[PDB]
Amino acid sequence: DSLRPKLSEEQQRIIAILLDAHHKTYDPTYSDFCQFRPPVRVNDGGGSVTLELSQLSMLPHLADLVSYSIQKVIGFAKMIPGFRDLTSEDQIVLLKSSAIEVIMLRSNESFTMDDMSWTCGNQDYKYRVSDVTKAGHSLELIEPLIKFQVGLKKLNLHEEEHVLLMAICIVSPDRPGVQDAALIEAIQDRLSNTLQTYIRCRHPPPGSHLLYAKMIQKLADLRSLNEEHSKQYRCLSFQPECSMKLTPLVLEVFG
Ligand SMILES: C=C1/C(=C\C=C2/CCC[C@]3(C)[C@@H]([C@H](C)CCCC(C)(C)O)CC[C@@H]23)C[C@@H](O)[C@H](OCCCC#N)[C@@H]1O
Repeated sequence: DSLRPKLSEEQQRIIAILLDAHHKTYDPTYSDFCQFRPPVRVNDGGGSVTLELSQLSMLPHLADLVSYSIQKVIGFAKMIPGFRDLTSEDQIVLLKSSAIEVIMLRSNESFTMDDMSWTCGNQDYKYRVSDVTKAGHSLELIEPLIKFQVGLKKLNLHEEEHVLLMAICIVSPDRPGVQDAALIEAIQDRLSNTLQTYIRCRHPPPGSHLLYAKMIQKLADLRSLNEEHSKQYRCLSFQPECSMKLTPLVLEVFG
């Protein structure tokens, strides 16, 4: 039965805009990483919550990484068809609430199953579980995060599906504090319809009209990661002098 409408003119334009937005906002050569505060990796095979919190050795580097990435996500979001129709208030509510989620999704591009790390072109910029603990996070966030990255990789998304997924994440009508939920939902539906249509015309075999449900379940998983991150960030923020180690944008988004 399984009908396969072709992508409309407009849906094809939405995909090209999203791909363009992504390519303008994600440098796959990682060439800006030398501009961040440098990574420092203290000795911590233990690897000791007391010590991690005392030093927070990887925090200035990873806060700079995330802060830069939030800036990129803002730029990506402004190019999503319809985002600019939203009030400024709703734009910002959507950005602040999705930031960490979009970062976790876009990080999949540097994540490698070779060794279960985020590898950004060189061993100074390879991030492992241990480097995240050295920024003051705990295994209750990191291990589910890695499971998420693996499950995502194993979907083998086309770049089209990947950018649609990021856009769908940002334009979510159920975020706390949004005012025009209906408009946001309309924007999201246009994107969701484009993704469903895409998978059905363009993603082979296909028996896997399972993929759209799989993608949606990733969005649910990201919600869980987002709350756990928020809880841990709050604990991190109790560490004296933590704020120095962050950035103004990070502080505003998560504080
Ligand atoms: C951030 C990205 C990358 C990796 C992402 C990682 C690996 C390290 C640990 C990180 C940061 C997790 C912790 C829990 C966040 C903690 C945040 C605070 C401390 C504020 O609580 C969440 C995502 C994780 C590299 C890369 O894929 C992109 O990098 C720059 C853009 C790439 C290009 N071009 C992407 O945006």
